Amino acid sequence: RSAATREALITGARKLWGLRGYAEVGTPEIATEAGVTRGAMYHQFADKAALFRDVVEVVEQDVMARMATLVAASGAATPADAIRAAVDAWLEVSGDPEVRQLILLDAPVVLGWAGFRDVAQRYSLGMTEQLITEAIRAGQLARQPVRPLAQVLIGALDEAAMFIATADDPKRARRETRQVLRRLIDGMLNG
Amino acid sequence: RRTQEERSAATREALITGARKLWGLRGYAEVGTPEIATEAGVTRGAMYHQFADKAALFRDVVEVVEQDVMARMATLVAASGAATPADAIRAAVDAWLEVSGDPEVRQLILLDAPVVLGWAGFRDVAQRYSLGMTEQLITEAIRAGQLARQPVRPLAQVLIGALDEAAMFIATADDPKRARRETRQVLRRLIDGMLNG
Repeated sequence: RSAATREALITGARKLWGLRGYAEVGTPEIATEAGVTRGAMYHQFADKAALFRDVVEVVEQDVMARMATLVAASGAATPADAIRAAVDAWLEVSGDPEVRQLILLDAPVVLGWAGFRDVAQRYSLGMTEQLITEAIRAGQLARQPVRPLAQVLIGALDEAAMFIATADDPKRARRETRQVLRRLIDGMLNG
Repeated sequence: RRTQEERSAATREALITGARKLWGLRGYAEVGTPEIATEAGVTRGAMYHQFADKAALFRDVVEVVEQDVMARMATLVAASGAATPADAIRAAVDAWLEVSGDPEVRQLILLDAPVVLGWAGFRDVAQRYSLGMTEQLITEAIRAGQLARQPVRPLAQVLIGALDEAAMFIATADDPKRARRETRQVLRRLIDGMLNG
């Protein structure tokens, strides 16, 4: 029955931390926002960061979901266009100030470096290894060790997003970084 | 009163050097600051007049290790005898794979520093040290026609994300000598893809 409490808390936390950042909202305010007492919260979550970790899992589920929606909606013929769409998708979604706030800004501080690496690993890595293997098997990409490439691309993409997120002129930085990523990948991709 | 100040400058350096050695070998976590004070020729009070806490001393250790990583980078690149900006860039990536492979660097910079400094703190370190060098190389490649005119800082920023991830993928690998080789070819392909020469 406590499964329900969990979800009301996660939902409330996501909304409030979404709008005002981890720092600006405390857990009592979230408990009110959910239909829950503080004791019901502390039966279910050890501390602020544990609740935040579950908020990230749910935000990631949906960032993954959006990614696959935007990529499918782009009408990509081949693995090369699939990859090309995937990068555009990631630039839009990471630009959404909920994602920007929770994932790009708060999560690195609240989770470690260690903790944060693992989140991108869980969610992106397989999807990225997937796309690459398809590009290789379709002749659009040289046969190469798949995980190192993937691992490196993830470093490039996450840094792109955070460069933007923190930029002096964010709408400009998005556009330029978009072309930069496109050139980087269009360099390796056959067609 | 000169000689307490001079002795204090001297203490600072023995502490930085001692911390670097000990944390170099066994990691931030496994060595405590009292052990470092012994290792130097210093008392606890001499340490705490010069460093507020463990992490402050660690930050100074990072600065000195970075100075040398930067220094080595420029030494390896110059020593490679690269004709053009393209070869310069090519050498720079090989150099970074060797230097980051140095177990001191691996330990202090690739593993400990991200945990001890924040995300925020750690970003700033790569920014300070690499960014200019990377923007430099790129601008030369562009000005020499070996690279399309592009916004320079975004590209640089992105390449740094790629390189730092390369090094850490290796640093943490089940088979590190293999992971270095594969990641080397990966980076080479990525840059040979963009570079005209």
